[PDB]
Amino acid sequence: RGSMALKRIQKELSDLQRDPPAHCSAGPVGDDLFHWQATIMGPPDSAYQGGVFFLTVHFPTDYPFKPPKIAFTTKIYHPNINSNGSICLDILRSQWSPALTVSKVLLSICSLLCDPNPDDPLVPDIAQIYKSDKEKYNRHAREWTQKYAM
Repeated sequence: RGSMALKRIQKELSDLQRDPPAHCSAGPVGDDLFHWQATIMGPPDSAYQGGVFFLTVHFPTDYPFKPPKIAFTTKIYHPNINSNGSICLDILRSQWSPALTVSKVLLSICSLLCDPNPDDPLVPDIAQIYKSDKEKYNRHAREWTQKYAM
């Protein structure tokens, strides 16, 4: 990182809360500005509402040029996310730009939770249930939300 990605982080933080998401939160864990942690609240009108999800954000030494290493610590019944919390979002590498911020990624996942990507499964069966029948999908998620995110 040198001192640049590092300042990039500071900027990412000082600006992160100038206008706080009132729903999500992220920041450096302990004395490591390259090791962050975040918390997302299930959008009130989504299957994951009322739940608290923990995320671990790892900043690449070459940031902001490369995307941040983030994982879902809290169990979540989502087709684009698996048993180890790995998240597969387009902007995480396939369509990522230095411009985008960690904040951005938050809202991205926030909407991703609401509107998932079925043909892009990380877990085929949960992606198949969504597509074939969301009515059932939107329950499992609730069951998991209060059993893993309460």
